[PDB]
Amino acid sequence: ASEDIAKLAETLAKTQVAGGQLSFKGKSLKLNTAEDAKDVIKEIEDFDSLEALRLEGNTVGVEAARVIAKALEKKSELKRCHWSDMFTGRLRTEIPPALISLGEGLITAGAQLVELDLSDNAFGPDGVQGFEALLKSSACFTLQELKLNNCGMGIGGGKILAAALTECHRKSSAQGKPLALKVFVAGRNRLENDGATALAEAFRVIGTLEEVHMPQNGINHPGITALAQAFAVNPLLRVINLNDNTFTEKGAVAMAETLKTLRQVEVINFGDCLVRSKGAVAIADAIRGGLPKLKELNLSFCEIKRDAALAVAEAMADKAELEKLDLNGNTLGEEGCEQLQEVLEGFNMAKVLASLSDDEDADVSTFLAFPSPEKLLRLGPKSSVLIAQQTDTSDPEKVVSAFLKVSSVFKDEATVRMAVQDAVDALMQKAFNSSSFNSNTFLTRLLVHMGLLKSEDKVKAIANLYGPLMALNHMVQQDYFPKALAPLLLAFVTKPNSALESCSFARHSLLQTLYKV
Amino acid sequence: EEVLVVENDQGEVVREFMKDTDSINLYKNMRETLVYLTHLDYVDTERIMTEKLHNQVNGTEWSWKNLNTLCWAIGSISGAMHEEDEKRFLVTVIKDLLGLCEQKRGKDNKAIIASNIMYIVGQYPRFLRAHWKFLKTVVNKLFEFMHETHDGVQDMACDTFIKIAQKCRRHFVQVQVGEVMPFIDEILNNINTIICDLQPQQVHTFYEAVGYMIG
Amino acid sequence: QVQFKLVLVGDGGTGKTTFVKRHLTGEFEKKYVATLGVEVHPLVFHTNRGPIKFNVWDTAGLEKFGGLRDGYYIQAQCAIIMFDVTSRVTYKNVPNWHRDLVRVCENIPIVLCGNKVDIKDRKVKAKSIVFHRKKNLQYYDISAKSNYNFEKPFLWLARKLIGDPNLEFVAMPALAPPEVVMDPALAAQYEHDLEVAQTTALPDE
Ligand SMILES: Nc1nc2c(ncn2[C@@H]2O[C@H](COP(=O)(O)OP(=O)(O)OP(=O)(O)O)[C@@H](O)[C@H]2O)c(=O)[nH]1
Ligand SMILES: [Mg+2]
Repeated sequence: ASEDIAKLAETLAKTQVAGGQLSFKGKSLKLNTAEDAKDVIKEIEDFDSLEALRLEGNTVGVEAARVIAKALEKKSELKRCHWSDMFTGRLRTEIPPALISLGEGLITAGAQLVELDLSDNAFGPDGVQGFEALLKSSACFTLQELKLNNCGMGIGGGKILAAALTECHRKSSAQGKPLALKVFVAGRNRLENDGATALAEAFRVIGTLEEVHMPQNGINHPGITALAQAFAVNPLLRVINLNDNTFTEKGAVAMAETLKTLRQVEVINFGDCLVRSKGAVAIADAIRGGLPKLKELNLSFCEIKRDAALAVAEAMADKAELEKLDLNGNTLGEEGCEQLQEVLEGFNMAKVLASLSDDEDADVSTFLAFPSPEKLLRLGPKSSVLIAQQTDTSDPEKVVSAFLKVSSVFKDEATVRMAVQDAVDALMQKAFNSSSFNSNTFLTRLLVHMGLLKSEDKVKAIANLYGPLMALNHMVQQDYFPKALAPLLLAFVTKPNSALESCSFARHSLLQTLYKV
Repeated sequence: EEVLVVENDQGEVVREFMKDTDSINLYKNMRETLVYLTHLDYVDTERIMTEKLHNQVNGTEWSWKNLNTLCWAIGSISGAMHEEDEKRFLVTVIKDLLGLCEQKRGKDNKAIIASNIMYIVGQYPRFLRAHWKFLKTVVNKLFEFMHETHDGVQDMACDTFIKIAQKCRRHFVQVQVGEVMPFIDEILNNINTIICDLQPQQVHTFYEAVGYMIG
Repeated sequence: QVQFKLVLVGDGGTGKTTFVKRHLTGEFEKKYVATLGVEVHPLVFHTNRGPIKFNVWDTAGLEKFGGLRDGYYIQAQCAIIMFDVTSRVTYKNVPNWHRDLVRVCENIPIVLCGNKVDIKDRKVKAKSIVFHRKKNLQYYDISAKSNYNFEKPFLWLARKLIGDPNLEFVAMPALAPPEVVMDPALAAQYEHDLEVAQTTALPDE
C-alpha cells in the first residue's frame, strides 16, 4: 500500500533529535487538578523550540486546561497540535470550557497552527462551539490540515463548522493570505445531509482542497450530489474517500459526472456505498473517459453484479499507474471471479485486484504364566518365599527364567519395586547357596536371554531390559553375588547393543554400581 | 563495523574501518547463521524481531545496547526475504522505531534511536530503490543531521549517506517521476549550505559520496 | 430492591442514547447530540418475579479504548454492545468493544444489538453477522424508531441474571392517582401552552 509508505515518509520528515515535537502519548495522565498538572507545565516551560504538542491518551480537566493554556501563552513558534483523545471521561460541563481556554491561550500566544487535529474527542455541537473561537481567530489563517475524525459533530456541529470555515476564509482573504485548506478529515460524525451540504458549500468557496475524507457519515444521495458538485470545482483533488455512505444510484451518477472533469484523482474509495451495478457502469464510463494517475479504486461491498464488474475491470485496465483494485464482497458468481481474473491477466497487471474471498450469487504358577505387576502384589509377603520355593533352582536355566519373569513386571512404584527386589534376593540366595549350581552358567544364560550374547540354539531375546537391568543393579549390591561375575556383567553391559540404548538410565546406574565394586 | 581513531606518523587522527579482524569474522558468522535460519523460516525470525521491538517500545526492556543489538540483527537479514515480505517488515519496524523516537525524552536517546533508524535504512537499499519519495526524505533527513553538533550524529549521517550513495547511485542522476531535475543537481546547487558545519574529514566523506553519484 | 448495573457500549451514532431514552420516556430523539462521558439512567421493569432496576451506564462511543474509561466497567453485571446495521464500519468495531469489556469484566451476559433495521438500504445482513457465533453472545435486531424487539435485550439479560428461563414482563402495579390538585396561580400559563399546542403538527412520517 503506497499510503503506508507515504505516511512513513511524512513521519520520518518530521523527526528531530532536539528542539522539536513534545509528546505525552500513552501516559494515561488524569490531569484532574491544576496541581496535578505541575509536571506537564514544568516540562512545557522547559523546552527551547516547540513545533508540535501531542496530548493523546490523556484526560485534561478544566483547571489543568487553564494551566496548560497559560503555559502555552509563552510558546509563539507552535505550528502543530495533535490533541487526539485528550478528554476521555469528561462530562458536558467540562469540555467546552477547557477547549475555549486552550483556544484563547493559543490565540494570545500568536501561533500559526499549520495542523490542527482533534480526532476521537466526543465534542458534538458543544465542542464545536468550544473550538469555533480558535478556528475563526487569526491562529488558523495558515491552517493546512484540519483532522476532526470521529468528533461526533452531527448536523448542528457540521453547520457551525462550515460557517466557521467560511468566516475564516473571508477574514483571511481580507488580510491578504487566504486560507488554503489541503487535507480535511471529518469522518464518523453523522453529517447525514444538512451537515454534508453545509460542508459542500464551504468547500465550494475554497479551491485548494487536495484530500477529503467523509467515511461513515450516513450521507444519502441528496447530500452526496451536492458534495460531488462541490468537489467538481476543486481541480487539485487527489484523494476522494467516502467509504460507507449510501449513494444508491443517483449518487454514483452524480459522482461520475464530476469524475469526468477531474484529471488528478489518485484514490477513490467507495466501499459499502451501495452502487448497485448501475453506478458501477457510470463510474466505469467516467474513468474510461480519461483519468490518469489513478492508483487505487475500491468498490467492495457495493452489491455489484457480474456484468458491471467486468465493465469496470475493462475500463480500469487501461490505466497505467494502477496499483490496487478492490471488488471483494460484490455478488459475483464463482465463474465471475475466474472471468475477471482472465480479463485482468489479459493485461500486464494480472494481480492488481484484491482477494475476492467473500462473494455471493497355588496361583504362583498362574502368575508366572503371564506375569503382571498387580498379580505380584496379591501374593503379599508370601511372595518372598513362594517364588523361591516353587522355582526349581537345581538347573540354572529355570533360575534365569524365574528371574526374568519376576523382573519383567518391575516398576518404579515404591511398593512394587521393594516386593520385586526382596523376591529376587530370596531367589538368588536360594540359588547361589547350591554346590551343584555353576554361577558362570547362570550368567551366560542370563546374558543370552537378554540378547547381549548369542547362543548355539537361538533362543528368542526379550524386548525391554529395564526390569532385568534394575534387578541386576540391586543384586550386584548384595553379599551373595560373587565378586567374580562383576567383570563379565561390566564387559557385556558396556558392550554396545541396540536393546540397551533404549534404557539408558538403567544401564548407566548398573554400570556405576559395577564400577563401585 | 569496527572504527578505530588512529594518528599516522604525521599526527593526523583519522577513522580507520578495520576490515578482517576477529570481531568482523564473528559478526559475519552470526549473520550467515541467521540468514540460513531465516531462509528456513522467515515468519519465525520476523516474529522474534517484532516481539523484541515491542519489548523495546513498552520500556520493560529498554536499553541502548539492547536496541543496538536488535537493529544490528534486523540489518543482518537484509535480502533474506521476498521483496513484499521485506517491504511489510520494514514498514512495521521503521514505523515502530519512529514512534519510539518521539516517546523517549532527551537528546541522547533520540540520537541513538535516529542512528539506529538510519542504520536499518542504509542496510535495505532495495526498499529505498523501490520507493523514491522515501529515499528523498531519508537523504534530506541525513542532510539535516549534518548540522547537528551532538557527538556521533554527523559521523552517522556521513556513513549512512555514503552507503546510500554507493548502493543507489543510479536514482540520483536520472529524472524521477514528479521531479523536474535530477536530485544530483539539487545537491550540487546547494552544497555549501550542507557541509558548512562538517569537519574536514566529514567533508571529504561527503565529497566521496557525491562523487559516487556522478560516476 | 434489585439493581443490575448494565453497561451500554457502542460506536458513536449507533443509537445507545436513543435506545435508553425510548425505553425510559418513550420519545424518539432524532437529533444526534453526542453523549459526553457516561450517563446513568435507571430503568424499572416489572416481571412475574417482582420489580427489577437496570442502571444503564450509557457510555460515549466517540472515545478510544484503554484504561482511561475502565471506570465505567468496574463492577458491571451485564453489557449491551450496539452496532449500526446500516454501517459496516460500526460492525467492524464490535470485536474491539467486546475485548475492552472482557478485559475488565471477564464473564458477564453480553448482548449484541443491531440497530436501525427499519432502513431499506441495509448493508450488514443476517448472514454476515458471524461474530456472535465465535463467542457466546445473543444477537438481536432492534429499531428504536419502529419499536422492533426493543425490549428483548433487557428480557434476555434479566433471564440470565435472575436465573429463571421462563421470566417475562407483567403489566404493571399501577394504582389510582392520589387526588386532583391545581394551582390557580400558574393555571393561566397552562392555558397559554394549549394555545400554542394546536399550532404545531405531530412528528408524523
Ligand atoms: N432510522 C432510524 N434511525 C435511528 C434509529 N435509532 C437511532 N437512530 C438515529 O441514530 C442517532 C443516534 O443518536 P444518539 O443515540 O443520541 O447517539 P449515540 O447512539 O448515543 O452515539 P454516541 O452518543 O456517540 O455514543 C439518532 O440521531 C437517530 O436519528 C432507528 O431505529 N431508525
Ligand atoms: Mg451517546
